[PDB]
Amino acid sequence: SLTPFLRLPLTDLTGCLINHQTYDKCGKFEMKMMECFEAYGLERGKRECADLISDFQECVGMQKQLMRFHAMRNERYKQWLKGERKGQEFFADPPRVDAY
Amino acid sequence: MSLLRSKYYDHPDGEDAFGKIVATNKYAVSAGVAWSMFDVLTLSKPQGYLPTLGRFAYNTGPLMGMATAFTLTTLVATNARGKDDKINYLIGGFAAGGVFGAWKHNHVAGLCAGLFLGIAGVIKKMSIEQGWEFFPNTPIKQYGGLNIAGNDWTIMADPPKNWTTEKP
Amino acid sequence: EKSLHYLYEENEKAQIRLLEDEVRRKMSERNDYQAYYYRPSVAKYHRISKEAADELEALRGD
Amino acid sequence: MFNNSSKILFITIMIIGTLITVTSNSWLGAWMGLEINLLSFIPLLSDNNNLMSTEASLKYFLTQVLASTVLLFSSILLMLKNNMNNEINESFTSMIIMSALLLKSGAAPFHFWFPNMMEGLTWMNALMLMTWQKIAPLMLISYLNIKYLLLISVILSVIIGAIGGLNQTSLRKLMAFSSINHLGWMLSSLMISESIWLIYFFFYSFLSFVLTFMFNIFKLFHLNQLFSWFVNSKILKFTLFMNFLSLGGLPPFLGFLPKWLVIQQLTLCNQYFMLTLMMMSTLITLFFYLRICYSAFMMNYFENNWIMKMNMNSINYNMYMIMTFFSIFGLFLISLFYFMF
Amino acid sequence: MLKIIFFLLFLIPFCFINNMYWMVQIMMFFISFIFLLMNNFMNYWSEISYFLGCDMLSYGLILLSLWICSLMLLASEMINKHNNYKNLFLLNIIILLLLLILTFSSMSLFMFYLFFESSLIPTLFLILGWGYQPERLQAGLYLLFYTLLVSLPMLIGIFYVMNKIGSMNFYLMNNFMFNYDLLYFCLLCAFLVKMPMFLVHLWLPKAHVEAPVSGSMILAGIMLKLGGYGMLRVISFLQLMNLKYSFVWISISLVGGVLVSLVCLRQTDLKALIAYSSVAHMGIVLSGLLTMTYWGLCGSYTLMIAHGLCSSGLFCLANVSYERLGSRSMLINKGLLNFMPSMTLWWFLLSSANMAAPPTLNLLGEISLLNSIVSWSWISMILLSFLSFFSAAYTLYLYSFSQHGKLFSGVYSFSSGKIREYLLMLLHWLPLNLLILKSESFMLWL
Amino acid sequence: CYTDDAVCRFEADQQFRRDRMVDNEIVNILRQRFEDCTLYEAPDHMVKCRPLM
Amino acid sequence: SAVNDPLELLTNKGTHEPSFLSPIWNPIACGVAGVGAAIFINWGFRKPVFSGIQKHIAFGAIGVGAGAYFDQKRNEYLAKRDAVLRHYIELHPDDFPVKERKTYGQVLESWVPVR
Ligand SMILES: CCCCCCCCCCCCCC
Repeated sequence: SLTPFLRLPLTDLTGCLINHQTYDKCGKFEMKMMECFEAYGLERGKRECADLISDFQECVGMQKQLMRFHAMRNERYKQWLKGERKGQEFFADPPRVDAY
Repeated sequence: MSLLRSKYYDHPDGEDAFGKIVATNKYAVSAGVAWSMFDVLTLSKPQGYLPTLGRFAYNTGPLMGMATAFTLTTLVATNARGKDDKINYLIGGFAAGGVFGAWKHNHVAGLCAGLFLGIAGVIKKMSIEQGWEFFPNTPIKQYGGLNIAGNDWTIMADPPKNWTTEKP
Repeated sequence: EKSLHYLYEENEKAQIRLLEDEVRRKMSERNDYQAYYYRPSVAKYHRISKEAADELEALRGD
Repeated sequence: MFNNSSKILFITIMIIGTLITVTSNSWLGAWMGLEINLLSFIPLLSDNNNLMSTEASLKYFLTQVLASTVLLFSSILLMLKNNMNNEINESFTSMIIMSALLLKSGAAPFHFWFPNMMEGLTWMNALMLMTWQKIAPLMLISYLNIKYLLLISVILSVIIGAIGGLNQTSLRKLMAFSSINHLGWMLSSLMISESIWLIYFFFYSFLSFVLTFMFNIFKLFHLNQLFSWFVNSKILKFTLFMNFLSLGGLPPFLGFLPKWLVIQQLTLCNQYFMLTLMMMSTLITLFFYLRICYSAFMMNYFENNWIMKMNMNSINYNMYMIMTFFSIFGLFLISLFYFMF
Repeated sequence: MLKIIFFLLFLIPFCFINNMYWMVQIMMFFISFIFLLMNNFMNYWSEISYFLGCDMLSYGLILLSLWICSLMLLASEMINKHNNYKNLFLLNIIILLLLLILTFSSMSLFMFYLFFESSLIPTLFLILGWGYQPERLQAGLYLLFYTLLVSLPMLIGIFYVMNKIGSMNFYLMNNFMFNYDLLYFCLLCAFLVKMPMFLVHLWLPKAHVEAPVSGSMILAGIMLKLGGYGMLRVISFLQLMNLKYSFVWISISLVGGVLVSLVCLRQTDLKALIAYSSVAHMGIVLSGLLTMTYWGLCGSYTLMIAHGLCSSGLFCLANVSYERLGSRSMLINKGLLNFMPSMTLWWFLLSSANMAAPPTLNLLGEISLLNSIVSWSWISMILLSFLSFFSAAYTLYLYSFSQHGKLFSGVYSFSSGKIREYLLMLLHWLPLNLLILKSESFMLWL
Repeated sequence: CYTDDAVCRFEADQQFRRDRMVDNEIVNILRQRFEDCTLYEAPDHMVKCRPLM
Repeated sequence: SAVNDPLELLTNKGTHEPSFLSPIWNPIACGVAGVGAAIFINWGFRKPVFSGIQKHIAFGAIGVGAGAYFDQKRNEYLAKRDAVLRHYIELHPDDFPVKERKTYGQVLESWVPVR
């Protein structure tokens, strides 16, 4: 997170505006990152919390998961265009709707 | 990852030619396109599709002439004598001033600009051989005065933290 | 001897100024101390919102 | 402020919105504080008996609304890519945030609204525009560690704000171009030390706040109104015009001190070339300061004959002469200060 | 130097009391008397109290500045009779005297820089307020901008030296030495413009012709000596870069002073010819400084003090004849011996002092500054002989054409010489002939 | 003397200056001895003043 | 001292006696500034300079009180600054080590001769 410059009582309302602590799956990870952002600081936290920043980033931004999914989808269509994948067996078996 | 993504000082001076031409013309392209973008809308509006590109070429192409003439003059002066020094950059600045004089049809501008760009060249050569940097990364960056931790004035109470300095 | 005393005072002031220049350079290089170059970030508001969401779980119902 | 208590209410919501902006730990709270500040500053600067004040308010509105929407756009993009409030490594969306902040602050090359709008104002709203409305965008620039874009803004601001102020003989546009030139010294201090920026801003606002009072009381909207300005003693006009040499950075006045602390902190942080570029800039600023100083330094003028007595407010001229003393003999307080250690 | 500074600080409220102009002059001459009795200074820094102290160099410079400012009040009587803001003029003189004492009593270089830039403001006030021509605005702007354009990067040099050494004290900075070209150019170009080199002189005749005598004397007698005293402080730790880059400044400052001396032969203005005369002799001073010999520094300081005295004395004569003849030139002021015969004695006694006058301190400064230039190289002999020959060619043309020949036959009746003017001319000449008996206080600063 | 010490560089510089002064009137006194040899041996200074030279 | 220890360099032993103007200069300068400000107010309103001495006395008292208070705040600020510098030196002794003092008898610098 950022820092309050010349901080006053007026930042107490602003500080709780957008955060992941309210019933989100990622917020505990965010909380851990905030823990070292309270310990190391905002400037040492950019270097000594590279593991905790990236876990929160690909937990709420879902960058690596969506790149993985788009690599899984593009390879199947690439195999269909190259002729290795038959058009009848192009898609696999669907999941149950009660699953997930 | 191409020949366009090259710098002027990626090689020693006089060793490489085309990368230096591409780099110095790239700064010439950036300066000319920026000045012509703040030119053709703001003062002397061309009011046409073709005179706008004409003003773009007028503000861009002589800067390519400056860059190419300075780099070729520095390359010739480096390949002529064994030693590399400052007056190669001085005569390259005079060649760029002569290009300015050919642009503006005024010899006096060509000389004065040659003297100014030669002074700029010898100062840049002093920078590259003495090791100091024109715009270095800032070593000392004050984010506040003393007691930046001690002037937290907030009315809400702090909940107890989840981190300790104590070793387990 | 007044020149000797003033030279001793100015030489010690120059030495302390050089020492504090190296101390400030090493402090701003690594952001180690809380005083000068520390940009403070607090996890107070995240803990406040998580605590408020924890009290709001008890008040859900009818 | 003047003639209404609702203007005091607008000043109160102005202070509230700016202090909401600068204390925000998120870009969205800073953005809504800028919305509150814009809401507060539209009604001051609007007057239906002035045909150009409404046009100045429209120019301010269009410039701030365009700059606030780009600021929210790149803030949302920063939250989209790097999901915290800041960015670990600098990228282009930080440059878009900095550019949208530079349009609010009035720095070059996004400076063009600022002296073109200052012709439509009074002097008190000019002082609120070029001092307090530069609190919120300049303090938000401090969160961004960008060197090339800030350096380009510094060089362009000190080049243009010195060169551009030579042509105008109107005092409002000249003082706006002076505020553009002093903005470059603030932005040059913004990437070495935030405290040194605060000190340069406080002393620049002090010198602005004492030079506004000489123009607000006597209604000096032009350069030759200074030459026709009547004083009961020419030594008093000689002393009152020393604040322009203070704002030009000439020692031993007070305004040498913030420029000097910026130069000292820049040389400690190993910047020398843009400091030398700002040496040549402030000579031109001192040059168009001296055309005002022609009106008091020659000690005798061919003056208009009909006016015989000068008139001033009580409390405004009482508060003016406290600070004119400290804008001349302010370097005797160099031992009292303890911020710079 | 706290007693002198507090003496002038409580001499400040005499400006606001009316009819006290000559009282301020009397007490400033009393300051000069006390400062004559304060001489005990040697090589190092003595009488140290709250960052203030002096060596023999700074003692002579403060004594010269005090003598020039007291004479300047004696010189400026047209302020008193016309009541042309005499209180503001007195306050400007006393504040500028405080600033010049404070920039000469500086133990660290940054007080020298700070009060050196502070001293530009009352001189600019004197130019813009107490001149007589419409080109006052061209004069003070040239002075202010030619000083400031080169004195602003020297602040960056000062902070570069401070970070490297950590202090600005002149003895602690003597130990170190630097091999940076741009640091040398910053620490030299401000003094190279402030005391006029031939390529950068321009501001000097514009500032001198326009300026009032109380304003031309502080530009001729002192405030070119700031640009010599600055090099006397700075060249101690930049000896290697000075040996790298002296020859261009010695060549420029020796060709100028011949070209400058040929300029004065082809000029008709009386105040402009002394203005270019300040360039030629401090061309010798500038040539002798950048040769780091012991005789060069000693004779340079001697010619600074003595040339300041004789140039201020020569600018005293150019305002006596100006206020009687309405406007000064060679053509109007031709042959003033038949008008003022007793003024002609001081005219020759101070115009001869501008060249080599035999028992004066100008010759003793010149005879030892030629020693360093001759010992530096033998090529410099050709352009020194022409320099001194053309120097006494022009400075004898001043007295020669202004004080001999037929009258103008178009002038009106003016007042004769007074007791004030002869006393003013005496205190510029007899210090030039009386300090040679103890010239070691004006030779040996080391 | 040490590198950072300035209280002892002042004393060493002052005794260096004083020794330079002392040697200056050593050479000056020897020159006056040669000149007094030249005046006192007015027709025969080519023999008596050669060792003093 | 054969070594230049930063702990021994920074620790105030007490051999530096403060000057006569050291506790008194800021209140008298701020009082002179307040008296001059009231004089400047009376001059600009075309009053006599010493007409209203109530303003002179009030401005002088405000100046002396503000000078004493901010001089005390300055003294605690400088004490905390040197405490911060000392604690940072003891926190990282590897980056600020004990250096051996090296005399001129072991150093060959390049002298610069003129000729
Ligand atoms: C006009 C005179 C103002 C000063 C009066 C004396 C003030 C003395 C210093 C303040 C008290 C210090 C106590 C330690």
